[PDB]
Amino acid sequence: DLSLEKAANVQWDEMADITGSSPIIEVKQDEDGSFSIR
Amino acid sequence: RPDFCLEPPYTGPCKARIIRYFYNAKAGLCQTFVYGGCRAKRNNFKSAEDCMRTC
Amino acid sequence: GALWDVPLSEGVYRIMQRGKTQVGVGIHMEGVFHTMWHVTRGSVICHETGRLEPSWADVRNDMISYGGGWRLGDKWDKEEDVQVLAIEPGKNPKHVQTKPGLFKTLTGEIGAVTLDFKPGTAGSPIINKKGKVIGLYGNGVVTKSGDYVSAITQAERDYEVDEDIFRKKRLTIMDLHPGAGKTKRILPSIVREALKRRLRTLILAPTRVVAAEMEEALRGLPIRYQTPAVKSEHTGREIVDLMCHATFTTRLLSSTRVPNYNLIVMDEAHFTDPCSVAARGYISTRVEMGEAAAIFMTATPPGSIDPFPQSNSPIEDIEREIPERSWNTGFDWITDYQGKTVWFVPSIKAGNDIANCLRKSGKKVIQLSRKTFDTEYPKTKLTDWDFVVTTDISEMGANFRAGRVIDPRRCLKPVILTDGPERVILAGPIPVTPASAAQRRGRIGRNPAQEDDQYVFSGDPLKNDEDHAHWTEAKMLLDNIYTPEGIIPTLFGPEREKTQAIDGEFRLRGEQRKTFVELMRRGDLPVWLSYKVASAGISYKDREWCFTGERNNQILEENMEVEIWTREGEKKKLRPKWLDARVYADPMALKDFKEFASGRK
Repeated sequence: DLSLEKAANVQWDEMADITGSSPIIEVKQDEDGSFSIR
Repeated sequence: RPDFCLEPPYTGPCKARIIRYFYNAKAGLCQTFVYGGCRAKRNNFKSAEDCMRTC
Repeated sequence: GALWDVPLSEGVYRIMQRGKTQVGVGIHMEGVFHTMWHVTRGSVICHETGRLEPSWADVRNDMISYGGGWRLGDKWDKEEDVQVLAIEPGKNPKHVQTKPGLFKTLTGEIGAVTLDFKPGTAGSPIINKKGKVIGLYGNGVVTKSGDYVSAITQAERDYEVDEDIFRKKRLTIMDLHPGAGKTKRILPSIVREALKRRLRTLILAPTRVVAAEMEEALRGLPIRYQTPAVKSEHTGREIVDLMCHATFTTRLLSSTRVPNYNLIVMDEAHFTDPCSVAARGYISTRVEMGEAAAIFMTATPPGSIDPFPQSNSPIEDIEREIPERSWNTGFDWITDYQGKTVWFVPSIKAGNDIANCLRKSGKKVIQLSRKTFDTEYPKTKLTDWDFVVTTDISEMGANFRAGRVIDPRRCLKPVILTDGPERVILAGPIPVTPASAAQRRGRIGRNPAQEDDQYVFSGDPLKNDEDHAHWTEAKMLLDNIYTPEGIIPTLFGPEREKTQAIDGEFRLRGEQRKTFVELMRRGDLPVWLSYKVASAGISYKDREWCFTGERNNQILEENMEVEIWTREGEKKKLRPKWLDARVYADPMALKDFKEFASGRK
């Protein structure tokens, strides 16, 4: 039912741009490895 | 029909793409939505059958 | 974490599904496919290069391996920027750099990134400055803002054994159920530290295929497989001897150079085979002598009674009527089910009837018996099938990728009758033992992927194997095994009350013992028959006793009075002086025995 396909190789791109933020949020894990908000 | 059929289709906080079925409470039938992989609500079926049978 | 259970490329990949949808992403590093649990949940990874199956699975952390453990150790250091190699459905890969925030869980904290990519980017590698994968994108949470934040999920990485299991004059019984990583995790660790203690280690497998699986699991370690074609084989180098239970017993019966193994491990130590019971007796004696430590690994230790032990994967226990022979209708649930099924039959004949019946409805069927096991079991994986119709032989380490087991809980039992002329009959079909039922059921409930394995059974087990011939036969074998002065080799404790036979009543003279061994290992005769012939002073080549028997010892085949042409060229009726049912139980056994009676074996 599942097939695979080549995409890329593990490499750090020096020409990449910076985005995103760095906040601190309280997580509460679960048995299935999920996440929630404490 | 159950009270979780109330709920809109819920793509969870995971980033996979697993096509599932939700009971539309808008139109009156069942139809596909994208499931994330984790934290599935009850309004989430692996087939159009189960969705139509439950609701 | 946890292990898995089943009998080349480079880079990151799009995990695609048929129904060419993309469902997730993975990373092939070190020769292992790394991906997230919620993406596949243990589903097979089919590709041109073949297939990949689960190996390591930490559901509590949403991670899963394909083709080995995980060589992904590089973790974030709370003060360094990373990239996410996002591979979205229907788009070229992207490298998004973001200095990570923190997921302060309840216990305790792990790095996380505020990136929001399309569904199907689960498993996208988070990259180091050195160019190493540092975690997986795909498992996160939404905040009060409605913004998405994913965590940098990362693995951390065997079995630490107790020291007193190596202590002499100690016999430890390890209760290991299917899916414990017994063969792949426990045993290699045991051997590994056994070598560190410089111990002379002996490993015993019930069959050749199990020993082969051990070799697979013990690669890189100094293991030498020992064949029954060799009485003894000593090398100066440090080494672990791997052999079958029967090989060990044979060497005990025919060799003088049997080394003092101070650590003996027997896998599937519930094997009720005469050679196995005798082996357990000898091993127990060596332990009692304070010369060795012993480890008996089995899912059904002495005292086991529960036919429904808990498995690592859910088992549906269904009780209903099961066909004893071929059928025409009224059992649609058997054929309409097309997962793979393992059907346990009381005998080879009943197996033949069932197998033929299944084949006549378009079902691919593989049959398994005692003598065809080491040849026919390997094709239960290199080929694909619908039903494995097997005898009790599959209750010893035989691993199938099946979803259902059909178990009418019946079997045959060899019994030694003393109604005047001593004889051996096959009593049955009678109910199996609770342990046997547990082991037959144990063929499934092993795969963490499937959560709906079915154990279809009928009737109840019965603890009535006191009159089983194997206990007596084991005593026959064990009586012809030399021991020091005062030390008498009796059966294994919990198995000795089963027999009423006294000690040493079967010890044979020097040459007659050799005849006994040859009759068993070259004539392929049962222990009882071999003992009866050898104790009578009869040589191996003398086959006259096959025709000397009384009238009712006449052997039948297909309702015919069997007749044999001897090597000299004389036509005699097959009528053995001593009658053992097991030599005319099934066609092949009768063929072999007829070859023996002709003097052509």
